[PDB]
This record gives sequence, C-alpha cells and structure tokens, in this order.
Amino acid sequence: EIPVIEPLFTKVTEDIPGAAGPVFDKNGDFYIVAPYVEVNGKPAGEILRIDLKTGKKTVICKPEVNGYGGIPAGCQCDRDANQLFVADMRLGLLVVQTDGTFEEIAKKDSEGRRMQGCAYCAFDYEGNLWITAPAGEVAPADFTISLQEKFGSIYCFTTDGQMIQVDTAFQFPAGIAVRHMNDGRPYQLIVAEQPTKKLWSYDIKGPAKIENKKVWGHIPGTHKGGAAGMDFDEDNNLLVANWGSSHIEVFGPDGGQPKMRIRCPFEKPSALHFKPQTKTIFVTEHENNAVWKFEWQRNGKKQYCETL
Repeated sequence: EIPVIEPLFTKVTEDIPGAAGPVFDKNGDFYIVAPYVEVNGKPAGEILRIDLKTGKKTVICKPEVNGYGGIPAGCQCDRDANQLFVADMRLGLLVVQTDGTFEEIAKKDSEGRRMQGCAYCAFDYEGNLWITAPAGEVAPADFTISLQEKFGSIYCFTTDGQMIQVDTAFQFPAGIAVRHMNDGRPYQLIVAEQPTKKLWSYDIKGPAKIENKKVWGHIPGTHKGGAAGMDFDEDNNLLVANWGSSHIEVFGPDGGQPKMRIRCPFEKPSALHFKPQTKTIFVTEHENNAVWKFEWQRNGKKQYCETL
C-alpha cells in the first residue's frame, strides 16, 4: 500500500479558466495562466499576476499573433532578465515581459518544420529550455491536440536560439523536469506522457542532446487524465500532479512507483510550483479553476532563475 498524506490546502484565488503555469519571477511576484479564456468562442488566453497578500488578479498579457489568440499553458522565469518563458498551445514559445509586451520565438524549428504548440517547460541550470509540445502545428494552422494520436513532440530551446526538436511520437506529453548533479550539470530529463500513465526518462549528454528513452515511473489510476505538471523538491523527489486522480504523486530519486501520495481537495490538479526558499507548493486545478497552496516536508529544488 502506498502511504497517503492529506495536508491542508489553502485557496488563493479562483475564476481562472484552465488555471495552469504557476511561476515566481526574480522579485518573488506570482503568476499563473488562464489558457481557456475565450472571446467570441475563439482562443484569448491570458497571463495574470496574483497579489498573494489579497488574491487580487491582474491581467499581464493577452497574447495574439496576426489575430490568432494564444492558449498560454506553462511558465518558467529566466535568470539573466526578469522575463517569463511561456509555453502556448497555439503560439509555441513566448517570451513575456512584465509590461505585457511579448515575442513569439519560433514559427519553425531548427530543421524547418512548422513549430508545434507547447504546454510545459523547464529551464536547466545552463539556461536551455526543455519543452513539451502536445498540440499540433502552431497558429495559423487549425488547432489539434495529441490526446489520442502520438504526434506530440519534445523540444530544447538552446542558449544559441535554436528550437531543436529532440523527440516525437508522444501521446499528450505534459510535465517536464530536469535532474542536476550536485555540481550543477544537467544529467536526466523526465517527461510525463499523460494518458499512458507513464513518466519517461532520458540521459542528458549536453544541450539538446538526450538519449536512452526508458519508462522511469508509473502514474496510478485509471481515471481520465494522468501526469500533468511536476517539479523536484530539494532532495530530488519528483512531485507530480495526477490530473483526474485527486492526488499529487511523490517519486523518490530512482523513480518506479510513487513512494507517497498527497490527497488534494479537488479532482484535477494541473500544475505545481514551489515558492522559492520555502516548503510552500502552489497548485493549480481544473475542478474549480483555482490556485491553492500547501506545505510540503522540505523546500523546493532551486529553479534556474534562482541560480547566479
């Protein structure tokens, strides 16, 4: 039997359609994304800042390219400048300034293929951004998602500006995380494949160089859904939102089966992110389309933006 804890979750804010992409920037401000905001039934997703002292929401960015609305879905903060890297299911990769300006980084990848819409991303400590792309081609192409068919891809957006496709044929690739050596070198990539209830691992040999794809962990449950967002704590345990299961799974450093589960007071956790230098985990969820927080046993693994 896998042990289960039921910590107290505190609701932070709600009314966030498709709440996802929790992230802290270099100044400790907190942001989330609302991928399912629509205008006239078309995509009009938003990036929002939340004042954690009051829960008040402020729309930061409503991205659109040549009239095609974005579906922002996952975020990382940069290290050398206070800007958000945002995976967008319609626009691919965005770099979003706090003043609301933004740039769409890649309409094509390094090999001249149309870019795919993206969902989650993770910076390694060298500044390369690893990205899951469960959508089909980016706008202006018609919107498609790899829920049933295996056309989701993985990318590495390198420090040279190359948008390198590093693998393909995933069925809705979701959360992504990078494991680092004590000396700081990245060496393992973990990638969720949501409906298959699998976590995959790769050896990282260098920037945009992964090999030795293997099943690394197993996500419990037969509910619709599976692994969504994930992040490491400071002991390199991987905490994984299990959308549809009412739990966050905890894997030890060597993977396999969860060593512990965390019961949530909602069915559809979608993403999680630690507040820097605390044990506090912020969790987005799609039952109530809301953001919550709870206290974990130890601090989070430092994000790239927290390194020097």
